[PDB]
Amino acid sequence: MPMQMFMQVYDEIQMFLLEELELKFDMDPNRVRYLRKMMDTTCLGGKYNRGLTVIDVAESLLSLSGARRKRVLHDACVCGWMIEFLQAHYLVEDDIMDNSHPDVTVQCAINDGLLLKSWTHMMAMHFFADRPFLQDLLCRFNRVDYTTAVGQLYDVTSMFDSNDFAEFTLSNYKRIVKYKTAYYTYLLPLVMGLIVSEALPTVDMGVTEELAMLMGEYFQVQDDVMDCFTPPERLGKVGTDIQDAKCSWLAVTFLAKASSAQVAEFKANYGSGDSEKVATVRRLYEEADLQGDYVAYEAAVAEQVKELIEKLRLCSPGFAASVETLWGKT
Amino acid sequence: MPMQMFMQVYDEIQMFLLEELELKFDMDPNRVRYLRKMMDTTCLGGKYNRGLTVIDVAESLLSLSGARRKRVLHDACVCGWMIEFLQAHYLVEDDIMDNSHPDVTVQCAINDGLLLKSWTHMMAMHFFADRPFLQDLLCRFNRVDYTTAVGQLYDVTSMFDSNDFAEFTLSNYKRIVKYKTAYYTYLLPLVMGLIVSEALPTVDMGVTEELAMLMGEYFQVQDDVMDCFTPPERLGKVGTDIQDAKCSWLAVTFLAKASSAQVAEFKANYGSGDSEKVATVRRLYEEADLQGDYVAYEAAVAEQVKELIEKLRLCSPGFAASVETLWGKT
Ligand code: NA
Ligand code: NA
Repeated sequence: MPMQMFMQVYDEIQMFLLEELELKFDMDPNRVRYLRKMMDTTCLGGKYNRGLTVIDVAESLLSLSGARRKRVLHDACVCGWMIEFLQAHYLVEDDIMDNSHPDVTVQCAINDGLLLKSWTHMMAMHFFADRPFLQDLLCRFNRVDYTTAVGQLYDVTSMFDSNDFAEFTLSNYKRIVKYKTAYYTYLLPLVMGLIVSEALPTVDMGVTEELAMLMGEYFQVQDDVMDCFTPPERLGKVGTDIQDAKCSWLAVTFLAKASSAQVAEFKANYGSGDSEKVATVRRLYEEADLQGDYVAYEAAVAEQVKELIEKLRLCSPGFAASVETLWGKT
Repeated sequence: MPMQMFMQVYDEIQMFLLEELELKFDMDPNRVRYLRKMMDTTCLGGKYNRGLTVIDVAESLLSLSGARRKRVLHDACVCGWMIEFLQAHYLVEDDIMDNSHPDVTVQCAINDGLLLKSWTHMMAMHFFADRPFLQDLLCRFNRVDYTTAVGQLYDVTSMFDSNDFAEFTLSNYKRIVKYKTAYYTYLLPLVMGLIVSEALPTVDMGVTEELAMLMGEYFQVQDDVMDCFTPPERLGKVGTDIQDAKCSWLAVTFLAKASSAQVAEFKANYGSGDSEKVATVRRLYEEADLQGDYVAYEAAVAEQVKELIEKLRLCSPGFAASVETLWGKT
């Protein structure tokens, strides 16, 4: 029922957006169909974990506070699609960076990026035009989107000096994860589920914010290890962090426990496309027992997670229910 | 006094934004300075016509409706910087399209584009946190930004079929100008000057919208002709519309009055980098007396402009004052 509902509201949002273009923005049918396909292609086909989390939070809060039900849930669905569309926007932006007379496909990818983000505003202004929370929703949403762009800057410049391994530390790794991933993937759906459920000021936000960061950290450490050690046809992509000299959990953990000569061997081989240099890096990570340390690190985070939901439940018990479901996904 | 005031508020907005990053988003000094320079580089150095227009409207409405003065004017200044930053955002987006291992400059240009847009939200949420109009301001602003991205799509795809000269018509040329340029360059500063001056529901918006479109059309026709006929060191750039096969005023006007063989000669030579093909196009435009028709066309638009402000003044006389100043710039 959650997914079947989420997908129906998608059709509803899509038809409003495309009818709006045709009726209020003078769009020809050829371009409407082109945008219907681009929307389908960029917004559909993931797991919808961010979007469904809004619904899950919402349903858990109408069970522990008729017509308010179906409206809060519909609101929840539109909120989840705002996050999915924002996610679509970020993935188009990432594609432009690596994909490369006016190049009309790059022009259209830029244009797609702008439209996907504006669509989050358009669907909110329409479907929440009459809700008292529209303005708070907008600001919290805009602020989390800013946070993400700030975290993208931290990430993309982690190996340089904005006009290098000094920023390859664990606290900075956590800064990158917090801003680039945790705020919009974990905190934002939780917060939107509370906004549409009217229950915003009823929760310890500090513990909530703390839990979102920790879950994103757990998720990203596993992600970093799989990028390096899960082979492509099992990972789903070609893992590229070593070539791209990412500030990954493996890299910052290796630097803390490597010998001087090893660090020199790591520094000489990192950030290179050459297959033996990447293999040398994997060899070093292996010999440092990083996949051993991976298990322990996640365990400790899980304990902080498995224990931090309980504070949250002392004053907001239904919230804590969905936060555990979100955590079970991670 | 307007510009001296506009520039002071810039310093005020910049320091809030950069202190916010340092204090609330964990930013290191090296990156703060990097972003201070990027902001300076992208937002400063134009003519500030959009931004000052907000001030001009505001001052004209406190003269025909002490403490409300200096606050409405400050609000006006922040509104003008929102539009200048949005303009900065669009120019970075355009640069990415033509400017072209992870390419860190293209990554940073994408990132710059996102930050410039988020900054318009951040400065509004801060400086207007307590104004009753924040939510209306946001929505009208978001909607005009959507309009612009819709007009960019119209523009970039005017010579193809989104998955060709049929869309080279005058009504479609006006659609492109309306969405891509007029709404954010002419209508948006007028509307924001009214919002901060509380005078929104006091004006005939239809005549206002009609005037903004017409002024943008006037401005863009002149722009199109200069792109083709003003030599570079006098224009400021290398005019490129013929190579880029733009749906320009010259092109759609030439197609209406060319002979069959000429249209074939135009169609064979348009959208090419080769210098003689571009010269052949300029030769055709010349022999069709397009710079003759240019003068008459602008004259007729000017008459529609020079006459449409008067309707507006019958019910909103102070508004009409600034609209004439904006028109005098064009
Ligand atoms: Na998701
Ligand atoms: Na301007």
